Amino acid sequence: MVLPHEPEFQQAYDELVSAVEDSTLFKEEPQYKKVIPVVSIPERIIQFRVTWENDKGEIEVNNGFRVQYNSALGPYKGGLRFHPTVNLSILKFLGFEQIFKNALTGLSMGGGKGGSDFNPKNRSDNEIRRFCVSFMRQLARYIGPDTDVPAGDIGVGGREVGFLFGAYKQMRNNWAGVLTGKGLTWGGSLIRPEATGYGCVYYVEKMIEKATNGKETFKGKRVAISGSGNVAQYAALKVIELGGTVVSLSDSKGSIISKNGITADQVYAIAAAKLKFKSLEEIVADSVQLFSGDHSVEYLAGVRPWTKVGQVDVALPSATQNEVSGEEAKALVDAGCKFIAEGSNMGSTKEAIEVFEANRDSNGVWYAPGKAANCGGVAVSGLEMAQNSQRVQWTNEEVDAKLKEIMYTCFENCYKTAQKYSIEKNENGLPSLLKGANIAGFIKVADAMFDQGDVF
Amino acid sequence: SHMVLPHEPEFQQAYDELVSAVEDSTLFKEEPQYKKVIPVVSIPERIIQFRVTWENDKGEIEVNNGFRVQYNSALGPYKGGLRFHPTVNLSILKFLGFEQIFKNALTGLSMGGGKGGSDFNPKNRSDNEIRRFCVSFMRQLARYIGPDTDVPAGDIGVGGREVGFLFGAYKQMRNNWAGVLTGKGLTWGGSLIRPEATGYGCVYYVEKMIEKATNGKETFKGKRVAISGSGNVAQYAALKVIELGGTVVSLSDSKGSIISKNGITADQVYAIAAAKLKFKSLEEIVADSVQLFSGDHSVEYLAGVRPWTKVGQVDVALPSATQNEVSGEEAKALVDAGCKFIAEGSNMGSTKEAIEVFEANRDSNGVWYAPGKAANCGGVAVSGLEMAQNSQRVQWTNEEVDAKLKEIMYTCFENCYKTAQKYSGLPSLLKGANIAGFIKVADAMFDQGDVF
Amino acid sequence: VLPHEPEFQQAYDELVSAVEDSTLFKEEPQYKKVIPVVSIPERIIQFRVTWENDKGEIEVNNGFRVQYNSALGPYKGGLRFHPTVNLSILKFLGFEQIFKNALTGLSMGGGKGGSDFNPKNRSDNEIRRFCVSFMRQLARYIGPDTDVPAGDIGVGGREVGFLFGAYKQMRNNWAGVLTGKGLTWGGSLIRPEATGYGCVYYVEKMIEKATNGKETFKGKRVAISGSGNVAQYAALKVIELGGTVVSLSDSKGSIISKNGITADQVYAIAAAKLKFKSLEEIVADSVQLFSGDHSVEYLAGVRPWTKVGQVDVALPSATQNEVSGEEAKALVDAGCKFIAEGSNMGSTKEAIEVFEANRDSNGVWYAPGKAANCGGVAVSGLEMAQNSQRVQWTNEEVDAKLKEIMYTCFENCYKTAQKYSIEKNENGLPSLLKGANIAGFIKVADAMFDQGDVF
Amino acid sequence: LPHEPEFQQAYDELVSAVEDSTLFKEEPQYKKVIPVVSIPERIIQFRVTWENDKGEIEVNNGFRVQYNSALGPYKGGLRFHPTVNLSILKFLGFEQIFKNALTGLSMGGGKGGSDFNPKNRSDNEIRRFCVSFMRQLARYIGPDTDVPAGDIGVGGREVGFLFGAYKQMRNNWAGVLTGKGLTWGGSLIRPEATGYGCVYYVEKMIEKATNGKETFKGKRVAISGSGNVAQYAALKVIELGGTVVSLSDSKGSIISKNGITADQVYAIAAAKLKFKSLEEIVADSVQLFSGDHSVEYLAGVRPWTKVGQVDVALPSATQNEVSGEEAKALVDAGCKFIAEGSNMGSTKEAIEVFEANRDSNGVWYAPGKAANCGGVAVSGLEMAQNSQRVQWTNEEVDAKLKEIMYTCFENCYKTAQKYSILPSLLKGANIAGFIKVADAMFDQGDVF
Ligand SMILES: NC(=O)C1=CN([C@@H]2O[C@H](COP(=O)(O)OP(=O)(O)OC[C@H]3O[C@@H](n4cnc5c(N)ncnc54)[C@H](OP(=O)(O)O)[C@@H]3O)[C@@H](O)[C@H]2O)C=CC1
Ligand SMILES: NC(=O)C1=CN([C@@H]2O[C@H](COP(=O)(O)OP(=O)(O)OC[C@H]3O[C@@H](n4cnc5c(N)ncnc54)[C@H](OP(=O)(O)O)[C@@H]3O)[C@@H](O)[C@H]2O)C=CC1
Ligand SMILES: NC(=O)C1=CN([C@@H]2O[C@H](COP(=O)(O)OP(=O)(O)OC[C@H]3O[C@@H](n4cnc5c(N)ncnc54)[C@H](OP(=O)(O)O)[C@@H]3O)[C@@H](O)[C@H]2O)C=CC1
Ligand SMILES: NC(=O)C1=CN([C@@H]2O[C@H](COP(=O)(O)OP(=O)(O)OC[C@H]3O[C@@H](n4cnc5c(N)ncnc54)[C@H](OP(=O)(O)O)[C@@H]3O)[C@@H](O)[C@H]2O)C=CC1
Ligand SMILES: O=C(O)CCC(=O)C(=O)O
Ligand SMILES: O=C(O)CCC(=O)C(=O)O
Ligand SMILES: O=C(O)CCC(=O)C(=O)O
Ligand SMILES: O=C(O)CCC(=O)C(=O)O
Repeated sequence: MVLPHEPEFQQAYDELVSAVEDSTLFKEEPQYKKVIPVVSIPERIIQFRVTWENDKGEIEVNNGFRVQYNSALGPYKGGLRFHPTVNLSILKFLGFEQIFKNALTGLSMGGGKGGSDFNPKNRSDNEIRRFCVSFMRQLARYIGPDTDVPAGDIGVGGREVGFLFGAYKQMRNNWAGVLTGKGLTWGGSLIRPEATGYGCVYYVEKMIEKATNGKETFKGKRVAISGSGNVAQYAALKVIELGGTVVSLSDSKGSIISKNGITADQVYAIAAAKLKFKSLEEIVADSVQLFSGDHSVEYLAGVRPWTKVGQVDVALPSATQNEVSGEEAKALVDAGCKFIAEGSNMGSTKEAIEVFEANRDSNGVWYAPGKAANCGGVAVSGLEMAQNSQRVQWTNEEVDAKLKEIMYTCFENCYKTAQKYSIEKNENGLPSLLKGANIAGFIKVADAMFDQGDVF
Repeated sequence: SHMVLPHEPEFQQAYDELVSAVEDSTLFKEEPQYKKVIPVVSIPERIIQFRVTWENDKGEIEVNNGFRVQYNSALGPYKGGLRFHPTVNLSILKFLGFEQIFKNALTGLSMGGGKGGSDFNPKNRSDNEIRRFCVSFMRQLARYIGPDTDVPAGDIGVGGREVGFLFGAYKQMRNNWAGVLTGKGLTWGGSLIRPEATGYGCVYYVEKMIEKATNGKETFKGKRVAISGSGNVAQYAALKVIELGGTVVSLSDSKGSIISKNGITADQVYAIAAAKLKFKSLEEIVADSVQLFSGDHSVEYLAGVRPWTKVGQVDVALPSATQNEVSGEEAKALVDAGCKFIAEGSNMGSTKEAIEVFEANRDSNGVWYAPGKAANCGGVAVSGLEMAQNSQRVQWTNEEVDAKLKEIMYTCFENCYKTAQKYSGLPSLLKGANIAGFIKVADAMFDQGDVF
Repeated sequence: VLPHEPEFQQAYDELVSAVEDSTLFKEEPQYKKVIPVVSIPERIIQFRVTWENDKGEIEVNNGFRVQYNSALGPYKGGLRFHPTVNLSILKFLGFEQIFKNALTGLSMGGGKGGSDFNPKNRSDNEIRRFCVSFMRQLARYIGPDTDVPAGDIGVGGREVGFLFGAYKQMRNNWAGVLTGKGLTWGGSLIRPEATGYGCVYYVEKMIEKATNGKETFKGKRVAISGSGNVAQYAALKVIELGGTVVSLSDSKGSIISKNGITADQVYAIAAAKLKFKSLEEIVADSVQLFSGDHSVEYLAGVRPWTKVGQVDVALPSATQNEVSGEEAKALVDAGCKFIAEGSNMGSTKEAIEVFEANRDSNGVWYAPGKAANCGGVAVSGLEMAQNSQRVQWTNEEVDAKLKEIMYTCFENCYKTAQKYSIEKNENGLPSLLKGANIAGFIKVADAMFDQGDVF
Repeated sequence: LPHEPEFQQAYDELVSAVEDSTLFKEEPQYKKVIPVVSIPERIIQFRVTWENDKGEIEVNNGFRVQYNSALGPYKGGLRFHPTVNLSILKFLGFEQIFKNALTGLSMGGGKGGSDFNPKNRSDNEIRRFCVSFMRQLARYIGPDTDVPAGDIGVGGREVGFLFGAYKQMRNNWAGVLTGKGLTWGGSLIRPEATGYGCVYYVEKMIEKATNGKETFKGKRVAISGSGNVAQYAALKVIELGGTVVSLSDSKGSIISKNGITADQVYAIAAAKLKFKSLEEIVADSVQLFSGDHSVEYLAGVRPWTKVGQVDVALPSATQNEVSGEEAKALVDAGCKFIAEGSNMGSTKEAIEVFEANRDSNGVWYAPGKAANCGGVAVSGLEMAQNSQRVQWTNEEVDAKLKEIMYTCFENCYKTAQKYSILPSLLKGANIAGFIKVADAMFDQGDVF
């Protein structure tokens, strides 16, 4: 009646809260009970009209948001999303996620997220540029390299980051790390494109190693991936590089499934075309030869790939929120899936997580939440901030190694934390990475909040 | 693409009222360019939400949500009050700021549209808790306001005490002394008619309404006036009605109404004001002052009831409490009781149904409704006069501010009347106010490139 | 351990004892909470001021700005360039300024600043370099809505001009950041005369109330100390009103006459003091003006109070602690019935004790500086109003506003002293000291409570 | 000028160290510097209004002295103690200028604090005060302007409350303060920094004085105070094989002969966090301070005279905590090495005694601005980590601290020798810092 209905935010909130209460944490230190109703209310939200001009010279209006959620661990850090579904609820769920994700990267980065209900698809680069300019001119006053460092997300990539950076510099007359994901010649980092997907696959590497005592790797594993964006493209490429077989990709209109695995050239063509806002249907149509040989793929319109891949070992939802239903989760378990890790933010529904966790101690089915598995993107963003602040640019190998080490440490932190605060430690079984990640992030943020007087 | 925007019923009510007043006129046909403005002006230029953390008297941590909606800055810096009330959310404050744009436009002063507040509840709370909350609030807010950017003021739950605490917090954070807020204390930049402003202005507007409706043959002399609420607006509306020879037949608050038949007296309003400063109920106020409410000026307290149906024959109604406090049925009850003049002291005091009833009785039973964005604009007008006094480094006399308020209210009535007639018995002041304010704001937005 | 600050403690004790010896804390005890808050300045700024003299050598001085209280408005106060300047003196001055400004009825906070830099007998080039250095250290912390300084001892129109230029060069803004500005770049017309004219207007109202309009300044002997802006224009107003100015003084000696100092003598003193001349040197340089029927006796190293015989009015207009208890007794014995400070805290506690002890018996009426000399800051506030309105008022308009401000101040002192007196003598003069202190304190304290500065 | 005895003490010490040398004769331009550098660039005093747990209004004085910024942004701690006044903070900031100069880092001089007393006060009252203080102060500091830190009465808890207040007012997350928590931008050796650095400096002192024939091995070391400086100086002395014969606090001293143990220091630290006296801590943990490692508590007395034969003395408590009589008592007790963990720990009389016995009895005195510069050095290393957006390992920071302290020792020795007439480490440190700061002031046009 008073508070507005914000279901996605409430979903993320409930996931974290139920992970924290279902543990020994409040018993061992009840002071943490004070923290939940404070950290969950954002330090600041900024909504603004974004007025711009389309190619016909008509006036267009969209809503722009920047949610600066938590700054205990550092300046606000988070991506920007341009998608017609964007509202305060979605951005609140994303920023709440981001707080504890950033806590898991071990770098000094606060939580935030922003975007607009602007729809960039099938739009000219001129219209995108005008909207980014107007948007950043509305936002510039409230961000800065020590205050709030946005980046990309759905609908926001290198092109959009470039337009935004230029607009910011024209308004504020500063050249600094006000954004991450910048171009390599004007302050970018080398592994930032690959970061999220590579990090997800590294995290699943460590998962597999722990689950099989080093007896299995990504070697010969069937991997079902959703989405076809930055996360999905580079997760697929790393799975291919590590000897797995990528059996699926998807987008907003359908899925593509193969049985022998998607090839790297196919991912490259998909990436190039997705830059041009092509559907997977249109790309399998445009490159008939490339998607028809021994590496042919079947395009299934209107369907998510989880049920359409048969036996599968690993599942990497890498598209959007709530893209794995309870039904799809049960189907994955029945199809032999033993590793599910979100490259997307809150990719799994509450029901999917219930299924995965209920199959954990019995079928060895191991689920890792996005705030742990996909934190490589913000991790390498923070590394870009480090390079910018140091006025240096690191090599490919240096950033990749730091990314690998950050992902592995995050896995170990999830595992050991889940063990430390488990109510009944079922030995010969796998501890909850969900609970582990949520509790580790919460403890770090809450300790810092106490220290700084944000809670008492 | 579906159901993205959050549910904001109060904002949509204000929006629909203004839009339907603008569409049902010759305005879009005579100049269709105005059609471009509705979807731009209706999206606020800027909104700021912030956590307000404070400490209660036990040393416990309390958390509330704070908002400042800076809606439109075409005609001047953002101008609007602050509301501390447990119902506060983005929707209510958006409706209030959207209203405020065109209200401020009707005052003829250079004032943009805005509004703010928090779901903090000050009722029965110590002045220490109020002070701590105001400090935390203003510390989160100051960075975004200024005497040339955004000049907040009071509203429900925010009066002189809260404005003072907020001003102190602002001065400590920003190290400047200026008209960053209106409704300030007289010794540190306030104006003399600002407390009285809203109710006095409502009564002045209804003065001009009655004069036009009766060709100067009737005044407030001997009129039965039903007022709701017992706050700043209602108190001073009642006092002005008394001074003008009317009989105030009712007041109310969140728990019940009080009704009289000889009229409420000025001493009764003074006692109610003093007691409401300490968060007393009207029930408790008639209990605590038995002598004052029992003679020929006795009052009956009706718990849980609004005064509209409980007053018998009534000539004028001044809802001066909150939004949506006059139902369609209560509007019919007023019409049946002979009510011919209705002017909102509160913001959006009438439901859409009540406005439909009054307008449907306009040409036939001569029932004349005036919306809040016209009638209660005296408060923000005298706020702007406070801003002018601050900018000039002067303080005006009682009569100077009272006269400027009077002329602004009368000019507002004349503008509503002429505009209602120009784009169409008694003309609809609802349409008049909405269209006049809309035209002024939209011309300024066109001139400044906010719309093209 | 608190540092020794005698001048500040003097002003503090004066105000505190005026408020305690009244019905005030009985009528509203909440005010007791305000004394230990308001008496600690909101902010103090100390800074090194490095400059270059005419030989091209580096000189170093201390610069201060004490921003004491901002409840009633932005910090308002003058700047003093004098070698005795330290934090203690400026704290007393800014503390004074709080309640003085409160009495002017304008929106003005309390503050004061300056430097131990000594401008006497120094070239205009050295003064310009020092003003530039000083204002560049200070500008970051002042502004037309934050802190509006002006002149004082050692700082006049020339120094205000250099300061305004340096500020405009650093901050790139043209606004009322200072008062006492030149007429062509944002100044006001009565500001030079303001303090002395207002002091004499206050004594006008004093005489009127004390004698039921039967006496005026007509035919009164008036002893003035000092020879600066306050003293010059107080003397000119006394002359214009038909009185006889029997003395002036400076840091080296006094000048005494028996027919009264003339306006032309005052003009010459002003012109020569602009060039840092002593009274000895000015009576030597203009022998023609100081030798006829208007001859003058120069007494080196002496204050004029004991050296004038019978005198009716005394206007100390030079510096702090310039009337000792002995000089107060001498003035009482010489028949003085009106004493009003043109300088800030001109009288020692002993002198005030003498005057107050003779109030109800000999009708001897003392008015403190925070009431009597508030005309200067009042017209400075009017300069701020003119700048804010982008208008400049006529001579007569500002002079009239000054007169009404001074009269309002006297009436407030009188009525406030009577309202809260525990002397309760039907007959007798009420304490203007207590009146001014209590009225100013009440206004400032109410504002502090409203704004949450005290709770 | 107002009476400022502590500032004048520090000023006179530095000036007499510089004048009693060949410096002004070799290059007389330095004569212009003393009356400039000794006047602080800027001082900010402000009322700090706060609210106690009873809801009553409390008022205190807050100061920030930004003394000299030639070598970098102002760097200095914050002291909450009822004795705080402008004189004390001026003495500390004047010291800090040349201390920072000796650390070889880009750090100006400054110091601040309040007469607020944190003793026996609830964490809520401390948080409210820190909030009021930092909200009054933030406008004048910044990661490139003035980076405060802790001192007496201000530790990790207070640094946390202050950092929160600053971030809430200025909306920036950066290295505006040092001594921050490890999880929000802190450094790994910062707690240990000052005492560890003092002990490393005395390592090099002993080494130079005996040509490497002696170390801290088997030496009697008398420590005063029981705060951060004293705690970690004691821990480093223990780790290096010395015997800690004493500690002290504001109420009395504790003395033993078998050496203070690490567990005892840990308990003292935990209890001092709750504002317990040494009397109360030896009472509350009788087992830990009465067994084979028992300790004798002498109330109201400084430990220097109550420890018998002693080799090293580390005053680690406050200013003017070693009198001339106590200096003679230490010399007679066989002390040959004295290094101040506190700022201006020794009185003029104690320093005169030590220097007068230097060339004859080989007693070596090192001033605090050289010996205790490890704390501000690791503060600067925290600043470097923040600016780089990195956090270093324990070993990395410990090694950088060690090398900085050793470099400072060599600079003291070499500079004392270059301009003299065992060399005086006092004059060495003072002259090295003065030369660096003065050259920088000349270059930037602060002196001409
Ligand atoms: N980019 C980064 O660095 C980071 C991204 N993430 C998370 O990964 C997920 C995707 O990121 P990213 O690769 O950058 O996004 P992209 O814009 O690169 O692509 C997103 C993919 O998801 C699909 N998709 C988008 N919207 C919907 C929808 N409403 N319903 C169904 N499918 C949809 C898109 O299909 P189509 O192309 O047809 O529109 C596209 O295939 C998000 O949850 C994001 O927050 C997490 C960490 C960092
Ligand atoms: N103050 C001003 O200058 C201006 C005010 N207004 C409008 O006037 C109306 C009230 O103004 P104001 O006098 O300042 O407010 P006040 O706080 O002084 O009092 C408001 C009155 O309305 C009653 N009331 C408040 N909320 C509710 C509710 N949710 N349900 C039922 N009754 C309620 C209150 O009852 P109770 O005392 O029991 O809480 C109180 O009597 C608002 O619509 C405001 O926006 C318009 C122009 C300017
Ligand atoms: N100027 C203004 O607008 C205001 C001034 N006042 C107060 O009035 C007094 C003087 O003001 P103003 O006329 O403008 O100042 P000026 O600089 O114009 O002159 C001050 C006069 O007092 C003499 N004098 C100054 N200091 C001392 C001293 N320490 N000991 C002895 N004699 C001294 C000077 O003598 P000489 O120069 O010949 O050596 C000079 O004649 C001060 O107390 C000031 O605070 C109050 C209100 C406003
Ligand atoms: N902290 C740092 O990094 C650095 C510190 N220093 C200097 O070291 C000294 C202490 O620092 P720190 O350890 O952090 O402070 P702490 O507040 O942690 O403790 C200081 C110790 O000295 C005692 N003490 C404090 N004041 C007095 C006094 N007036 N008279 C006698 N004994 C007293 C205290 O006793 P009790 O607890 O009972 O009050 C406590 O045992 C200061 O002079 C400081 O300037 C120098 C370089 C850096
Ligand atoms: O790079 C960042 O700022 C965060 C990346 C991102 O979009 C996320 O973690 O959700
Ligand atoms: O600005 C003011 O005077 C209060 C504004 C307000 O709430 C109104 O006019 O309805
Ligand atoms: O003009 C001002 O700002 C103050 C004038 C002055 O010198 C004083 O009142 O002390
Ligand atoms: O460590 C710091 O940064 C402040 C300096 C200090 O406390 C000291 O060395 O005395």
